[PDB]
Amino acid sequence: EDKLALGREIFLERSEPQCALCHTLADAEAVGEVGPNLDELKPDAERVNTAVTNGIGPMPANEILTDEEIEAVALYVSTVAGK
Amino acid sequence: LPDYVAWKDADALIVHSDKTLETKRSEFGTSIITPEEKLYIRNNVNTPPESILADRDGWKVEISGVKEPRTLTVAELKTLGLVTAATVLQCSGNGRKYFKDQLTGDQKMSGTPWTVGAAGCVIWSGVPLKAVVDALGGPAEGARFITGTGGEELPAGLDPKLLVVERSVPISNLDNVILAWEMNGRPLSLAHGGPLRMVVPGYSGVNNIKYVKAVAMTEVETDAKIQKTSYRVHALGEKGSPDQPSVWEQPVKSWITTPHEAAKAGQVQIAGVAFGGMNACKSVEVSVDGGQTWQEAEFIGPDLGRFAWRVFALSADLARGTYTLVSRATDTEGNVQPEETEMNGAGYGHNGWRAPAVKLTVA
Ligand code: HEC
Ligand code: MSS
Repeated sequence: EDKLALGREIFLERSEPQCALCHTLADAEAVGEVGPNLDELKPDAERVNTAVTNGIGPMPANEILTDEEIEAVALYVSTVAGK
Repeated sequence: LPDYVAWKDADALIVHSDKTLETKRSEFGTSIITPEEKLYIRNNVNTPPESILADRDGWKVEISGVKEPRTLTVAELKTLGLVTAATVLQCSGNGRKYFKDQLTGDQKMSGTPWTVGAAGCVIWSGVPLKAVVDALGGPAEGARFITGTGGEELPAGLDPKLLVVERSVPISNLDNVILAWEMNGRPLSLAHGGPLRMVVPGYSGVNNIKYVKAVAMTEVETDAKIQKTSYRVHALGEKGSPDQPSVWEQPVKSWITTPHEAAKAGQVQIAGVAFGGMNACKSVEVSVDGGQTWQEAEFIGPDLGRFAWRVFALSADLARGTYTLVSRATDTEGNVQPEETEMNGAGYGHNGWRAPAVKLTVA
């Protein structure tokens, strides 16, 4: 309920590199065209969380970001994907 | 379906994402060749626009690492030689679902949950790289790899080596490598990397560079992310690193493709596809009881070469019930599919015979 806006901040500003630069997410007015358009992927929180933790392709294994943050972004994305 | 692939067959394909389309198991057919409008799609980054197909023959290709470096156009490549080859195009991810099936407890893995449809068999046509290299004086002394670079225009604001699709394979492949401008008798499509495609026979999809804009003979592998740490075979919980094996040579594989779901009791023709990667498939066995009993299958259609798949088939006579259809391939040097493939963190190269079993209700 509250931890969403944190995910959104993580998604648009706080992340390095920013998710929005690679991803498309309608809710965030993100138009990143390199990784999957996340509205089409409509991934669950667990999928997001693992991707950002373990890394995938050009996403590296997370190192400069704590777990409360990861779960925030995992909650935000999974929720808003294809609203 | 996504626009740049609006022409493809929506019913034949699972849309995992706009970057990621898998062929349904029932759609392969029994001709070997995969209908172009059903061939799978896997793109690591953004896609170029159609405008690069406006002038196919003017598309340029910088060839360095040769005694006489030159940028060539497709027009000039067409003059230097002609080669045609049938190969299996198959992502390293094909089968990732089956690795996810084996994760216990906390163990978690990312990536497209491909089953078997990130694979097709196609006939490429174009110029061989050996011709193009010998045209330019031969390779520079001590070249050890063929390194090709994707033509995508990378979006500004990020480090190029993080996103460029640039792969290196050993120079032992020069004899087999092809810069194809044509697929299955048609000008190469945008989806499949027209107007020009490096094709490395026997190797995973990642190594077949769509819209190749440079091709270099190099003493070292490229340091691009996609080569250094991605597409590497490591243990669960490990990170990818350039000492680990990369996804190069494809291993022996097969799956059942027909019948896919239901069948009447009696004679039933069970078929699928099989290949040995770098080698021809020598033989295939099928089981209807999921491993307990094996019978030798029959090859169907012609032999399109060592890097192509064969169709095989078995005539079985079946009583009513739920069967479990599985295939097990041996290539020409005697390599057999294991029951299940050793786990790896990224989930590449799945080639187990149990995981992709088909469930057949004979009614
Ligand atoms: C450019 C460097 C990116 C950054 C910044 C972010 N993502 Fe990403 N992501 C990118 C690509 C090219 C891909 C596809 C890679 C592949 O091999 O398919 C992805 C993938 C994802 C996924 C899907 C994960 C899966 O299991 O398949 C998710 C859920 C995802 N990315 C989320 C995500 C988040 C939350 C980011 C900010 C923390 C982020 N990505 C950044 C490219 C890039
Ligand atoms: N340029 C380029 N190329 C390229 C890419 C991209 O993204 N880009 N992808 C890869 C991969 S990775 Mo995995 O290993 S598979 C694969 C392939 C696919 O193809 P299609 O789509 O045609 O099918 O391609 C290849 N190539």
